[PDB]
Amino acid sequence: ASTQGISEDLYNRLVEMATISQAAYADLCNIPSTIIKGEKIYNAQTDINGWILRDDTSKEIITVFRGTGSDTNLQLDTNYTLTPFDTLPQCNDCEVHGGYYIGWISVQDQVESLVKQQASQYPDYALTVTGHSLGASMAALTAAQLSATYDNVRLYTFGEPRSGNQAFASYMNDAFQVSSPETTQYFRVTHSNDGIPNLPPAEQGYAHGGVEYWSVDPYSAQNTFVCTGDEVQCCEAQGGQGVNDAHTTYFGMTSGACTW
Ligand SMILES: *[C@@H]1O[C@H](CO)[C@@H](O[C@@H]2O[C@H](CO)[C@@H](O[C@@H]3O[C@H](CO)[C@@H](O)[C@H](O[C@H]4O[C@H](CO)[C@@H](O)[C@H](O)[C@@H]4O[C@H]4O[C@H](CO)[C@@H](O)[C@H](O)[C@@H]4O)[C@@H]3O)[C@H](O)[C@H]2NC(C)=O)[C@H](O)[C@H]1NC(C)=O
Repeated sequence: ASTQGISEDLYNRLVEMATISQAAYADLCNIPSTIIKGEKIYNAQTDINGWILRDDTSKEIITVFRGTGSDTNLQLDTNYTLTPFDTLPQCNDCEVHGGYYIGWISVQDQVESLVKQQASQYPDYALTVTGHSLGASMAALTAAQLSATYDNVRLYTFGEPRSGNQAFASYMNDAFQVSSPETTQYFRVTHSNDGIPNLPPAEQGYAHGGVEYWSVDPYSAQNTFVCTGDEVQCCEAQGGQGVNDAHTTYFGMTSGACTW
């Protein structure tokens, strides 16, 4: 099921997180002045790049992951082997994208250490996780893990692949109160005919979770649909193939462009 239009406040929030996600491809160029840039999350073997950030105006600790910026990352993006989410064994029968799992395990210890330190210094701040493309699925896996320790986790993804199986989607839907858009803490943002939310195919055992926020052109609050349930609709009905122009440009911002 679907409805058309979101609040300006929600729209501006999605745009803000899309900006951070797209700036992650260029050392967080031109992000708002209200954000303090913390430690760089990095592993050389997987070439996973991200940052922990803090916004004292919105009272959030933000973890952002860069999507693919190297052939090393591409090797992760294109590994569709499902694997048990063994870092979070309380996620029963949960399996995740095998490449993104390899990325996640390479940075888990650093991510968890940084979040723990910052949350201890700022205990009433929300914990927000975000990213685009590969970074979106890194954000999904990270948010799943964090949700088991912290009660105030929010996830904003852009052009997110199917990150795992239905068990994993269901775990995430429960953890992030996805059953109503009024309560959801998981905003799965899609754009027009972006091909990447169609991959890997559901036929290989993959599923999405979250409430889908489907941005149609010309982008605006009024032209963003809210898509709920597991019927084929919205981005996943458009037949987009792979990395197309819709994938690279969310709310008019192209990955790494730095013209915002
Ligand atoms: C795509 O993603 C998926 C999911 O993330 C990856 O699949 C996992 O891959 C790992 C690594 O191969 C695999 O782990 C093996 O499990 C076996 C048990 O079933 C182990 O026997 C095996 O041990 C060998 O490799 C380890 C190093 O990886 C060594 O520590 C160990 O000593 C063993 O070493 C022998 O074999 C290796 C490999 O032939 C050889 O190099 C050594 O010299 C020695 O002969 C692994 O631990 C998991 O089973 C996979 N999970 C699933 C669900 O399939 C996959 O690897 C990703 N693709 C890429 C390219 O990274």
